[PDB]
Amino acid sequence: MAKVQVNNVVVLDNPSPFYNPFQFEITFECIEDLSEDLEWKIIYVGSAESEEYDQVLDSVLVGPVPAGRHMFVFQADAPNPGLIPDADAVGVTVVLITCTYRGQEFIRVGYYVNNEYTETELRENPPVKPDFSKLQRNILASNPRVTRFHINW
Amino acid sequence: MAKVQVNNVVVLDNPSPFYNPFQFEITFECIEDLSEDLEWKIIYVGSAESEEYDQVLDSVLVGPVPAGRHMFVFQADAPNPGLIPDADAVGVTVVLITCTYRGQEFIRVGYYVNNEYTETELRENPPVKPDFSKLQRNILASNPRVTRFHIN
Amino acid sequence: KKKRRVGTTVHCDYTDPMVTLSSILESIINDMRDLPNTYPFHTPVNAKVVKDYYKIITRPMDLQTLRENVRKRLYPSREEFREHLELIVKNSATYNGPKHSLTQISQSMLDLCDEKLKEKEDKLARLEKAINPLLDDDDQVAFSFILDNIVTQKMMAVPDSWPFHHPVNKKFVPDYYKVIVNPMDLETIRKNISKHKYQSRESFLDDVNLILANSVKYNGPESQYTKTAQEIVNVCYQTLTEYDEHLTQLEKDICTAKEAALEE
Repeated sequence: MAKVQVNNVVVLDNPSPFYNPFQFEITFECIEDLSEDLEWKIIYVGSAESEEYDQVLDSVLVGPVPAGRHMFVFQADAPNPGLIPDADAVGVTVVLITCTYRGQEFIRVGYYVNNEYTETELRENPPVKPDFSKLQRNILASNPRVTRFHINW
Repeated sequence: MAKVQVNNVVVLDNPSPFYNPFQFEITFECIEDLSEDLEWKIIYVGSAESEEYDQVLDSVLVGPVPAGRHMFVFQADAPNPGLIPDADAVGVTVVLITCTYRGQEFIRVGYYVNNEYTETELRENPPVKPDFSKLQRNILASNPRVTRFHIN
Repeated sequence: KKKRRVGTTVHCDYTDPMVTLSSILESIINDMRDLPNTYPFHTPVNAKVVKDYYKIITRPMDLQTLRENVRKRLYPSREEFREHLELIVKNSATYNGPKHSLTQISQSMLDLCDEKLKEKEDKLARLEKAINPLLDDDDQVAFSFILDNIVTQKMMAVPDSWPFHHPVNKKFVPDYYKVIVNPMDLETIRKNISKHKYQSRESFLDDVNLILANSVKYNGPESQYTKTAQEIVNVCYQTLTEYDEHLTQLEKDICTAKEAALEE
């Protein structure tokens, strides 16, 4: 009896300087009007191996909202390098936009993320301590990865 | 309904380097003596994106022009490579020939033009900045878009 | 002024020379697999050894898929092939880095190949002509130039048309591709035009109409997108109508040209 649909995501300002805040142009649809109920979260799963090392970058409480179609941008600051581990800094990582409806997550939106040095000389011989300033976030828009799980509206 | 029909355009110059001027042998006929005179124009279309990048290249004021057949030869110095958007540079665009009378523009003859490098090099890996000295303009062996503006 | 329509009046419909080239390319691939340290690229990249490679590479390419793409006969000319060779250099330059050893050694695996082409000029040119004959026909480039403007400048320029710029995403819209069986849309059109698919309006229009048709099929007649789609399609019709007299001439010439390279 599924109430809300995400229709599209659009990755914005990509690629960019590692520090810029993420931007996603989310597009969703909903059949009945709505009570103060949705819940969008951007996660930085920047540690391929362990979930004790991922930050939620921002929380947004969508609702109340009329029936029909809604598009909106989701601004959110960039993952805090401090809580990001060394060897784990210059490669692919993961972004998530999730959305929740009354306690329930019902749609996970994955994005593999490639953090590289943009500069010509450094990418050859990456320094021991990661210099995020010099880094560069190529989000792989081309190939989003989407999980949509049944809940009970 | 017109006063001056254009009977032939001939390119007498191409294929050519990009810096070389154009040369056209218009061969028009005019069915009535004209008190004023016709202004011909050559308009190069920089970026087919917008008409804020295209440029006039010359202007010749053929007259006072009676009736009869009228063959002339129009020259125009090539466009300034400085004001041609980095993108719309290599490849294909338009060249306009335009006759205006009594200050009314009455004909737009617009040719397709193909700017391409020749030695299969800067061709194969097209350089960041377009390089014009080694760039060849070829005017196309097809039709031109004639737009006879219907007021005179 | 005449009645001047959207539709055209022009209707052409009509040792295989590809196999001489198909061959030559394989004889060109032989040389690549026979060169200092070129094995890394010899096969589809190990998904298991190079663990995250297929996430940093959208379009992968390797001398094997290259063999099999020739035998599947994808490459109509020297050029189409060469480009996929560029793709190797490109692909590696991303994962391994530009100035890096590997990126610099695939460079030759292309440098010998385009220094191979310069010695085989006289019959390559000869061959690919008796393949897609409207090759260096001026009316075809003209025509396509127009079509591509009509898109970028007119179609693509329609208030809320962005959801027709790009393909519908299968992973986002599960059952779009269940209803729509012949997806079309603006980016795809341009590909064709660069690939030079359209030689009259019929072909082109057919692709174009789908934009409105598929949307009726999936969003419905009175839906929002249909109306934007209604729009796109019209800007297009109007412009064809405008250009009818002009296009009609090109279409025809495209035709003679073809019929001509045919019995001669």
